[PDB]
Amino acid sequence: RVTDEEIKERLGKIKSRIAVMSGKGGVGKSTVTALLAVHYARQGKKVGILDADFLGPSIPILFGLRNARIAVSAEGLEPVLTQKYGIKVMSMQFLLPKENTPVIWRGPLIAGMIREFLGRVAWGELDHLLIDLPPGTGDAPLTVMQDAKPTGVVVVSTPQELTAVIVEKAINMAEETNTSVLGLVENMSYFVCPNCGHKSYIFGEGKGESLAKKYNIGFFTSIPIEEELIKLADSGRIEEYEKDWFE
Amino acid sequence: RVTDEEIKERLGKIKSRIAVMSGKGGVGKSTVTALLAVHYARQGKKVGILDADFLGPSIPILFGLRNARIAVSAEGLEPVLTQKYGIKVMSMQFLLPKENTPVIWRGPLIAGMIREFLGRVAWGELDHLLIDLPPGTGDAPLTVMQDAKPTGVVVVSTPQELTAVIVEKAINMAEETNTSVLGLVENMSYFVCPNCGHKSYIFGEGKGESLAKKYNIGFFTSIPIEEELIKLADSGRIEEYEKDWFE
Ligand SMILES: [Zn+2]
Repeated sequence: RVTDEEIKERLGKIKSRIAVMSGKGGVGKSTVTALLAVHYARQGKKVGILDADFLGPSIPILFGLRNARIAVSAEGLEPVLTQKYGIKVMSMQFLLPKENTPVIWRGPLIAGMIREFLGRVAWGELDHLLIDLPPGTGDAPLTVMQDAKPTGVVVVSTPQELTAVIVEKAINMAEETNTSVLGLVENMSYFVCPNCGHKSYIFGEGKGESLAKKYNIGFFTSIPIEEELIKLADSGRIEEYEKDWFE
Repeated sequence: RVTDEEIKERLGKIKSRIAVMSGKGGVGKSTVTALLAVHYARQGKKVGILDADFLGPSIPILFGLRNARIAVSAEGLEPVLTQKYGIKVMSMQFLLPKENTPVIWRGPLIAGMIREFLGRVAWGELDHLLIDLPPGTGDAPLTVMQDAKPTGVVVVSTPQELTAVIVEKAINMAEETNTSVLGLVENMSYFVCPNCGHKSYIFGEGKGESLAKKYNIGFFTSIPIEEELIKLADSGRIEEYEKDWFE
């Protein structure tokens, strides 16, 4: 039911709309979206995250949102605040609160909701809204990126699913939506040993910095492989992760 | 068109029909299937692998089968021999040989083919036939496992996607097809540093040996994380991998 003029009126209140994408794999996409959100929240900024990933609700898992209940006020759908930084969150998972396990939704029962979440949710005047797009460069992340009309785009890949085609493909999509790639994050680019500190490229060297230099992306960072990170992300305590790779 | 009496007549010629499965992820399932096949081939046994994974043709990638061409003789569909051990291989990918990139097929256009590959392919008197099932414990791997009527089942998981439910679920499926779980392989259970040799459980400790002890699985092995393995598997040279974790 929601219309463009309604979505535009809502989103306009948001100063920054950063969409996060990745190749078909999408490995680390969501975790990177939370880490980014936590980066800004910890800076004293008002952060909000929208879940648009058809393939399982990662975000609500990373933040341990088991409560997952949707409420509605005069301003619209009420987002669930994160337990530690009060980051606003909206996910498909919240539609069935009494479910203790993640449930994959249908196909068309997503495209519409994402639009309704973009315009009928009370995000408020938060200055940063991260949209966790569904993995891949297909039409799924294209429609979401269009309705969201981001103010910037961030690409998340790995030493294996990171090529100049995935990036150029993201460079096109960014223009096909009056936006642009602002950053590139290479996930699990390497592993630093906790005993002697030696570096190992388990998945190989992603050479993510080269591509960031090729198309001169304004920002680039390589997050490493860490027993802790993975351990916290799975137990839904990413907010407790005491490391900031975006700084 | 193929019928049960035709599939049974073919498979009967095969002494061992080992089906390989895993949780929704299926991470390492295929690579483990090749490593196993290479284990037997290197032992001087006649090995054959059937590709039944709806989600991308891993096997033909692991063995670098770019040629990927299907031929037909008086005995039926001719399998493609591996470049080094002459392991017979049949995959959906071989239907479109002139394609230099893997293409994901539809849904119903798979269930039928797998049956046709099980009975109209010239496997011969090979004593080991490994079926690479599609990931998960859903109906997809159920129908394949029924037509294949394996003589044994192997479960492949990781320190995160390895639970007593996935295994018990595999214990049921095995009985629902007059078969049984013969082994359990834990993939990427740990990483051994090449500098000081210290062990790290990046994805956590899978405790795969505990489960193998719980339901007393006859076989269990933990394959580690290795820069080489991954590097060879991606470049389609798993046959050159000089390590045998099944012994
Ligand atoms: Zn070390």
